[PDB]
Amino acid sequence: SMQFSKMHGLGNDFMVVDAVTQNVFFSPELIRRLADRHLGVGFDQLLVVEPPYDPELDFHYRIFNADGSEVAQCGNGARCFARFVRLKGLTNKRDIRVSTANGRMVLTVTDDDLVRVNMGEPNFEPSAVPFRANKAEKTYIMRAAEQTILCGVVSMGNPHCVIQVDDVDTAAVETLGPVLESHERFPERANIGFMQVVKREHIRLRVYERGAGETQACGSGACAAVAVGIQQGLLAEEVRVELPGGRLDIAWKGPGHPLYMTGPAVHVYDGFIHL
Amino acid sequence: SMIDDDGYRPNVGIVICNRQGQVMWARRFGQHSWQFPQGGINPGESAEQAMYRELFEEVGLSRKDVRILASTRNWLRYKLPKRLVRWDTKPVCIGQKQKWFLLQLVSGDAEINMQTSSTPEFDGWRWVSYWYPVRQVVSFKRDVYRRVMKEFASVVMSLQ
Ligand SMILES: [Cl-]
Ligand SMILES: [Cl-]
Repeated sequence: SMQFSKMHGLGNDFMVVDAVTQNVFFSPELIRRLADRHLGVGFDQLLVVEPPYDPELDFHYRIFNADGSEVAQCGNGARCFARFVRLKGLTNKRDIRVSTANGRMVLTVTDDDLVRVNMGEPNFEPSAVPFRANKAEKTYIMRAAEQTILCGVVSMGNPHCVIQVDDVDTAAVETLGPVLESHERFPERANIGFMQVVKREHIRLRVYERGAGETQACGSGACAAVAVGIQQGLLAEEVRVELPGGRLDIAWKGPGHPLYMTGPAVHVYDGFIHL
Repeated sequence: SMIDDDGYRPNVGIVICNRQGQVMWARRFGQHSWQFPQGGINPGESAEQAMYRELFEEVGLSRKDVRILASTRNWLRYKLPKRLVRWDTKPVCIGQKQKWFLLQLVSGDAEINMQTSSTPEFDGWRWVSYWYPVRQVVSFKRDVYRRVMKEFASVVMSLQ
C-alpha cells in the first residue's frame, strides 16, 4: 500500500506522498488515476517529496496537476511540504533546503508550526513591473473608465497594482478588477489588489489575479499589498493579511531587505492506496 | 565459500554520520560511482568485526573514532543484475546479504584517510545530506538503501 497524506495550504488541497522512503514512479497515467476521486484519491494537486539531487539540499519536491503534468509555480505547496517532512520524521530541521521545478528555497518552520518563505526583495521600478510611468512614486494616478484611482505598483516576480479600499465587501472587485488588470499601462497585465487597512499590522485583502480573477489565496498578492502599504508609510513591518482563503503573515524591513511570507499548512488525513 | 546456498555473499555496510546529520559518501576507486562503504564478512568473523575491519582498512577510522548508534535487525538482500554475475566462478555469487551499521563519527574529519590501504577500494569521500544516497546510489542497491536509510532516520533525526 502506498501511504499518502492530504493537506491543505494556501486554500488548496494537496495529496502529499513520501517518495523518499517509498519506491513509486509517478507517470502521467498513474497520476491521472490517482486524481480520480472514485478510482483513486482525488486532489487539486499532487505533491511528491523526493530525495535531493544536490548533496547540499535536504529534499526535492514536485507538484503535478490532475492532468498528470508537472506544475512549476514558484513557492507552490512549500508550506505543506515543509510541515509534511517534519510530521513524517523525514527531517528534524527547522530550516529545510529544497529544490523545486522553479529553483531552490530555504523554508523555516516556526515554533508555532507555520512555514516562512523568503519571497525576495520587492521592486518598484516601473520598467521591472513593467509599468507605464516615467518614475517610481509611492502612489500613482490611473484613469479607469469613468473613475480616477490611486494605486501603488510593485513587482514580486509578477506585476501587482494595489488600491486602498474602505471595505473589501463594498469593493467593486468584479467591475474595477478587469479594467485595471489589462489597462494600457500594464504591458503584461497585472494582479489587482484591494486592501482594506484595519490596523497598521492587520489588512483585509481581495485580489483579482492576472488572467484568473478571484482566487481564495494568492500569496504573492498579499506580499504585494503589504509591500506597497509599507513603502507608502501605512503599515508596520509585520502585517497580518486576511484573504478569503485564510491568513498570511508578511514581514519586511523595507528596501534593501527581503520580504518574508508566513503561512499555515493543515494536515487533513493519512491514507493508503494499493496500486 | 562464505556464499550461502542461495548464492548471496554476506556483507556489512556502513553509514557514517556527523553531528549535523550528514552522512559519508565514498567514491569507488578509479570510477565515479559513489556508495557507502561495504565489505565482505570473512570466515570466522562476526558482522561487527567485519565492519570494524572494513572501516579501518577503507576509511581509516578506528574503534574509538566512532560509536555504533544502530544496526539493522535482519539481513537485507539485493540481487546483482544478471549481466554482472560471474557465472564461470563456482560457487556463483548472485547477490549480497548485508547487515548495516549506523556509526557516528566522534572525532574530527582529519581522522579519515582513504589511503590506509594500498589496495584501496575508495579514493575519495564527502559529506552529503542524509537522503541524497537514496537517489544517487546505483539502481540495483536502491531498494536496500531506501530501507536502510528509513530504518536509521529516527536515530539520526534524534541528534539535536
Ligand atoms: Cl502550501
Ligand atoms: Cl528516487
